[PDB]
Amino acid sequence: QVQFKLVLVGDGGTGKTTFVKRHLTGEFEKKYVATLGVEVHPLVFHTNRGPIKFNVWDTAGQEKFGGLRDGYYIQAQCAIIMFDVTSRVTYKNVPNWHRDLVRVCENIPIVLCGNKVDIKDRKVKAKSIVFHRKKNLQYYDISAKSNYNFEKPFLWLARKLIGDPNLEFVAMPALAPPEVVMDPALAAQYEHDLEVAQT
Ligand SMILES: Nc1nc2c(ncn2[C@@H]2O[C@H](COP(=O)(O)OP(=O)(O)O)[C@@H](O)[C@H]2O)c(=O)[nH]1
Ligand SMILES: [Mg+2]
Repeated sequence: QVQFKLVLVGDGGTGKTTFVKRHLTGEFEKKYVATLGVEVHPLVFHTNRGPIKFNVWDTAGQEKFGGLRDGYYIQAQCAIIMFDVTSRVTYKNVPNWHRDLVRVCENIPIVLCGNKVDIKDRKVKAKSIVFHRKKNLQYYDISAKSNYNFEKPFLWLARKLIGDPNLEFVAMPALAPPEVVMDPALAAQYEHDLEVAQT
């Protein structure tokens, strides 16, 4: 089976667990790891070159005691660093999560995700999101609760992991029905703000 360990890191409360739980089978088939304080979610996606499985390591909350232990990271093949777009301090900590990540795994492909963009009073805007630009990463706005851009980080990762740019997902995974509707107005504005920042 084509399988990658994906570690999901970032400040406590950014919505890392809410995000991974959108993938319904991934939540139903998760495996708790005694030693490590971790739940590992098998997120399978179906691409035009066959199935791929992201084994997502979600923390049990230990990041809310200080940077989790070293074994959580080892043998990761890819990563998502999350922050919260309504809390600047979580954005300020990205370089730290990245430092730890690169300290234990080297140059694994890494997607940066700004979460909770369904929330109207957004604090960390496209213009201020520059970290991915310097450290060679991919950035996406997401809203875990509305499934907004859910597939994007995993499509970009699959593209990088497999070595292929035209790779598509042939079918969407079954996702938790949205708990908020992502405001189409807000989506358009954000997409416009990103395109502008990027030029
Ligand atoms: N509005 C909004 N709230 C969210 C989103 N994702 C998570 N949350 C809320 O943020 C809080 C922290 O979520 P959690 O998944 O436990 O974060 P973690 O500590 O990084 O695992 C919870 O109250 C979630 O309901 C989102 O996309 N939008
Ligand atoms: Mg969590």
